[PDB]
Amino acid sequence: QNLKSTDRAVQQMLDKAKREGIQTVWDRYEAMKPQCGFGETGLCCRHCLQGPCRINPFGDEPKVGICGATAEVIVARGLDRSIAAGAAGHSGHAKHLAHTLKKAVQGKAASYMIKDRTKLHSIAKRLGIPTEGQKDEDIALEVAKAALADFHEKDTPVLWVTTVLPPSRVKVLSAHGLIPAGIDHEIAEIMHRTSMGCDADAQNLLLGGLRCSLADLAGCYMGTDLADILFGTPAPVVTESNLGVLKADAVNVAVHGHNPVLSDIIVSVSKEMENEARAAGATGINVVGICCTGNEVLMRHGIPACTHSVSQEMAMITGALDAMILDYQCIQPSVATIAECTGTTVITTMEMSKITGATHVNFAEEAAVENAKQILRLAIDTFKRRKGKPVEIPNIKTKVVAGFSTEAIINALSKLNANDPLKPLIDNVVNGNIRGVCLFAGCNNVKVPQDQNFTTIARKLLKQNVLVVATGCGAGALMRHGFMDPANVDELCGDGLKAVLTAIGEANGLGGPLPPVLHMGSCVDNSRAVALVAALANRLGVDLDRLPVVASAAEAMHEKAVAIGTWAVTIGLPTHIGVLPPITGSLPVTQILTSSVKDITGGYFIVELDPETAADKLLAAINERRAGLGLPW
Amino acid sequence: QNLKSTDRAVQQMLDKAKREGIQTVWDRYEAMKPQCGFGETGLCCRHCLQGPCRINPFGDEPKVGICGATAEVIVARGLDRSIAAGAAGHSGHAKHLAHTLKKAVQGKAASYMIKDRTKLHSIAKRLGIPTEGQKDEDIALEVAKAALADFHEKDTPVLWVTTVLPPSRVKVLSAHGLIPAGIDHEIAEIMHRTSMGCDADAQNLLLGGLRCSLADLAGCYMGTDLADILFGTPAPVVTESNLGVLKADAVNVAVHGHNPVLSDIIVSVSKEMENEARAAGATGINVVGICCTGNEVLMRHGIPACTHSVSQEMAMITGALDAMILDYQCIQPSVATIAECTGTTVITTMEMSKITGATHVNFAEEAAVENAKQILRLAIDTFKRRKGKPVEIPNIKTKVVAGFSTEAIINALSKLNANDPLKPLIDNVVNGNIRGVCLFAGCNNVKVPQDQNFTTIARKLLKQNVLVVATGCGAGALMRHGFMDPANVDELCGDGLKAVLTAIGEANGLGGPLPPVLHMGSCVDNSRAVALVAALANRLGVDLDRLPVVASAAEAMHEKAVAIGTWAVTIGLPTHIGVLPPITGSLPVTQILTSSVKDITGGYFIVELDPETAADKLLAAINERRAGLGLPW
Ligand code: SF4
Ligand code: SF4
Ligand code: FES
Ligand code: FES
Ligand SMILES: [Fe+3]
Ligand SMILES: [Fe+3]
Repeated sequence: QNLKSTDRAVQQMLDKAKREGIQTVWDRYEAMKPQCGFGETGLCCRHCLQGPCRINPFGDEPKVGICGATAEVIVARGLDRSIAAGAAGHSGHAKHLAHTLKKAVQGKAASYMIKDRTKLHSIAKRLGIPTEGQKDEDIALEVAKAALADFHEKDTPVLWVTTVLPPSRVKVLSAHGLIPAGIDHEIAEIMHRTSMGCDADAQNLLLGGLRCSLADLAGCYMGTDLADILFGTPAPVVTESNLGVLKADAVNVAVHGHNPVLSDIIVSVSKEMENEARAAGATGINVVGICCTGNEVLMRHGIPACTHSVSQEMAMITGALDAMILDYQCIQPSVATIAECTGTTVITTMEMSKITGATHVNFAEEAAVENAKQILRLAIDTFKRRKGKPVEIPNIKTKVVAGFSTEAIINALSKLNANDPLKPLIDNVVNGNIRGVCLFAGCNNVKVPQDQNFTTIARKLLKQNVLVVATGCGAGALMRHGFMDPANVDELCGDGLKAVLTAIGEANGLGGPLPPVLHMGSCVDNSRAVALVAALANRLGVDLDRLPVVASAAEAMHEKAVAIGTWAVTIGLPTHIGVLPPITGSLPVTQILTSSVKDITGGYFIVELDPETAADKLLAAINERRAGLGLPW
Repeated sequence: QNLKSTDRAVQQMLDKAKREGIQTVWDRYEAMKPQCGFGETGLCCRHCLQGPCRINPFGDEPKVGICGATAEVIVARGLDRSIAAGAAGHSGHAKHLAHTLKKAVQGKAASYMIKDRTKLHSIAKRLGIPTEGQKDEDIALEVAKAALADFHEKDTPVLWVTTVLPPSRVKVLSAHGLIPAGIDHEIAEIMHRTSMGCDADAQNLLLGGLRCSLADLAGCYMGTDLADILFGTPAPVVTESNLGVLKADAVNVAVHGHNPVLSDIIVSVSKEMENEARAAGATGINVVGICCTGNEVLMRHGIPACTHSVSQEMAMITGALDAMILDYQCIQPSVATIAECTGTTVITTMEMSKITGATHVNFAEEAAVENAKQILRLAIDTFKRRKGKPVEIPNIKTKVVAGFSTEAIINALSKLNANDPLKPLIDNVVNGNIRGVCLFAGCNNVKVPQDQNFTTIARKLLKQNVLVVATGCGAGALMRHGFMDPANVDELCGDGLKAVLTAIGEANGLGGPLPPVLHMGSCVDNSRAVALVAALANRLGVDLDRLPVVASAAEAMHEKAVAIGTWAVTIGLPTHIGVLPPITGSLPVTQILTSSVKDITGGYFIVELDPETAADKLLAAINERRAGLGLPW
């Protein structure tokens, strides 16, 4: 089971699933082998009813699609649709939050409120919305209206792109036609241009994809901004992760999916229902996180993370998961059938994300508290049904320090330099104590032994003094292996990085260092890394493609991760992907994405499946940036 | 070559292409056989980087996707994405026109103007925009703003759905949650809900698809409305079709693609350049149509149609096509390589639709006339390059009577009953002279011998007194085989239908009948058929699912045709599709689309690849509706 996952708790539950005959994601993967090579390489098109069309990677016919579409066109169109799909998921997430904020300040959803007034005013200022002499509710109404306006064409471009990157970066992007006109406008344009008999030039198609990736960035940044207004900006917090956070004697409730509009209320309501849970024989309600919505409540409330991504089914195999509360994205639909075996009540809540065989409880922001109590009462009932049933919770957990929003990072640094908080970080990049920065992002993928790329790459980079930040299920992988526990700084970190983490921590009164990896939040919170990198660029007077900053989607899976990787390239970063995207069937497309895009945006993809080699390539990219700034490396 | 196309002119050019070694769409199809059965049946998913996933239609594993997605989910998600892609193509088309109208009345594009003031005021009235005491330019600005507003969420639903169907139909759709909130909003929601780990319930997915299909309907109806304002509402016109409309001694210029914003200006400018063409040794500029934009200029100006859809490459094989002017959609990208063999200058004009190897001339509405002259001068240069080169134009053409907008049909009927124009049509349905109405729509498809389904089905229905209307490349197929020539009424039409066509024609002063099939225009102009059917429903006080009206996408190909077929079902029509959509791998999905959707919308798909059988099934559907109204059949 070590071929399947490097997580020991997951290995234990894989053994239980095997002896119980419960099929898992790894079993479904094995049954799919060998996978179709046309799809793997990108050389398949089903964009019209003359297909399916395929192209042999090598050899004889077929060499071209029925309509004449070349390998270049087919590969680029498929990639563009993935970017648009990722942007759409983030469109749905951010748009949800914008509607929630609007309703809240219109008096239509009293369970929600302006929790971070400071962030509200700073967003309004960034967007040009006047605040002096205005009621907070009116400022927030204007912010929500501005958010919704960025989904369509108007007399301004998407402000959640143009106001969040430095002017010089916006100028480079505008010169290449890459600034999005509206989030849903670009998604639709992608679907149009990639439909049969439309765009058929690889460079033109890929430029469209870069522009749609910025629409995805806008949705991410909008999601983070709105969630911080509504639920609070994260600050440092200490919690735990892995399956050992489940408690046999409690009602265990997992929040899984994406949006804090749902998971944040579940957290607060669960506290008010503790007595009702005790009357049912439990110690209380133990809310635990899966995937991004788990990250959201971990960052803001210290809710412990149960598991992530590929291993999500294993939480159910323990026998102790009384409910799994879902909204949308990254939920394996197998959970609905596994629940019949394990006793778990799987509950969907969003109209556009149902699963056959799961119970559906419409969640309306307007009735959030009452909907949450209905959901949690189903969980309590389920806990009662397992009275006296043995459970197998692996007694395995790590300590996790998290909550490093960009505001929190700036505040931590300000303890070393109050009025120039970014300077201590830059000073230590210059003197070599920090070699550079690497953002780990994205998913696990069943093709890769779970977490193996993230931990292998992270270990090499940390020993070379790289400051490592992480989001999403990359943060999940690193947290579940101790990379967010400051007790592991000595073992993991190079001397220079240890010195800096220690200096910052001691200045924040910790008597100890910051953790080896800084958790910057959920996948939309990749936007927080953008805010940090843009702030550094602005402080230095250079563009992002001159900074020693890289990204790694080391085990990528979802269309959202392709979108994120593409905007990382578009804003100027060397961006590693540790699984093969469906591009290898076209050398011209691969050459654009890994090489000639450098001349457009300064960023580029690094496709590398071997993690030791990927680490060397990321270090080379960092050191090339250092040399470009005239620094030793 | 009779296995390839039933069009004799196409057969002749296929022989020429063969002896010249020029590969065609039919050759590329042969090279693709056998096509992938997983894709054919819909049992393939590439929505994340764990794939490609496939499911065996029958037998052993794989039985389920890696994430747990069932065959039902995989099939429904693939279908939904096709609907969204079709809606997007129509979003791009209608949105283009909305921006053109706005610019025109803001003084930013003087080549464009309000040509149909009557239609402008009637659209404004339908939308609730006040006209009394208002300048036309201001009414048009408000109409264009309303069009653009329907792309996103607002305090009203999509008005180009809710104001174009009868209230009772809107009520049925609203009761099932099917009214779209915004055109691009629904496209994005589809891409979100079908992404990995989101919607995983076939019924829920398919309801989303029906709603997105209404977003497609809105884009179609918006496109027709705006094009009629800008370029005039069609009225009856007489022209010709097939390759014999090319003229060896003229500069032959094909307009190909979709939007009249481009093709309409080319038509007018070409007239002003006749002398400049004569100086180059030509008789003039002979503009001819391919595909929908050809239909647009045929309907409004009587421009002859050269060819359509699958046989588009054959226009170039003649050696006489000096230019092919493209905008977007349904253009085989092979045209760019064939042009090097044939001498044709292929010219793209839209930023989001380029083809490697073609010349690109940006077309800006703001400079339309100057851009058109640049394009036409490239064509003149090309004509000069072929001085003394022999050409092979098949001397094959048909006579085509067309221009039957819904306004024109109502006007024709009003000659029999001035103040109740629909009543003569209803009277003849009741007395059996008209059995029912069938709309032929959509593409040719290389899998089907070109035109064979359209003509086989049409012949049977016409002999059974069905009133036949047609759009797009269904109109193209029927026109190229004489179905729009009134001289063929005696041969093709049953006695009752002949009587009605004759009575209407004689009342319109023709001394002869209307043609056997009424050409209602381009693919967006399927919306004209909706207007006619809705007007009949309103006049009768019944919903559309009680009327003896059916549709047939007899040779469907494009994602747009899937979208159209789906909204035909959603508005209440029995809808035949003559090629297999990728649904057969899920019996539950097939059963919803062909049977249980009847209980939701009253419409349903009829999947039938044998055209004689399809005709019998369409007649049965018509006659079942007649029986439901208490009529003999
Ligand atoms: S769009 Fe072209 S390559 Fe794709 S399925 Fe249709 S004919 Fe084949
Ligand atoms: S979404 Fe599910 S079925 Fe589709 S490729 Fe990914 S794992 Fe396979
Ligand atoms: S041929 Fe396998 S993905 Fe299409
Ligand atoms: S396996 Fe052939 S279409 Fe995917
Ligand atoms: Fe996520
Ligand atoms: Fe068309």
